[PDB]
Amino acid sequence: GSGPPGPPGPPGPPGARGQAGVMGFPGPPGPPGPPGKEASEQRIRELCGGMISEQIAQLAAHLRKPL
Amino acid sequence: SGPPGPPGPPGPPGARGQAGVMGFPGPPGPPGPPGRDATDQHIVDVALKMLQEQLAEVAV
Amino acid sequence: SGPPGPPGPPGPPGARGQAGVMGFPGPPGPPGPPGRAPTDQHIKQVCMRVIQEHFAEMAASLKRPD
Repeated sequence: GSGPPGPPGPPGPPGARGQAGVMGFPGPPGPPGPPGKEASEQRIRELCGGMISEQIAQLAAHLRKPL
Repeated sequence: SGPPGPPGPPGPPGARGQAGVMGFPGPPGPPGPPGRDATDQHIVDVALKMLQEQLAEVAV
Repeated sequence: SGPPGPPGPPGPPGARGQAGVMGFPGPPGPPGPPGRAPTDQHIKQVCMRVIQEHFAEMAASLKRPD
């Protein structure tokens, strides 16, 4: 009379691809900046030469004044 | 003499999907700390040196 | 005595893939800004402070009792 059920169907389609990965970790902090350069002795002498000389001269005159 | 059979049982499930794509590369790290500022000591040392030099030059 | 049935329908889709791997770590940050160097004006200010702070030594070098 009535027929056997057919053979099993074809395998299903492969599943959907997984979700994208999470973003990577941030990098480490950069190295410290270089130290500030110190002024040379010649530069300091040039800038302060007259100042020191004037201060000494004024003081010298003041301390050897007569009343 | 009879009617044909039913459609067969549904097929087996498909394989697992391939793994997800790799994530975005991480951002660059923060900038490093600022370098040390030049202290006043190197200026003090020279200023003291000049003071002694010029005071001695008044002594002579 | 009846003919066999047609083959069944396509099966289920598979389970979704596992999540992707985390991305590469980022590169190191840039180096910090340099330390500041003294200006000409700052140098003069320091020098004037030193003169004031050692004004006593200066006076002593030029004038003492007797």
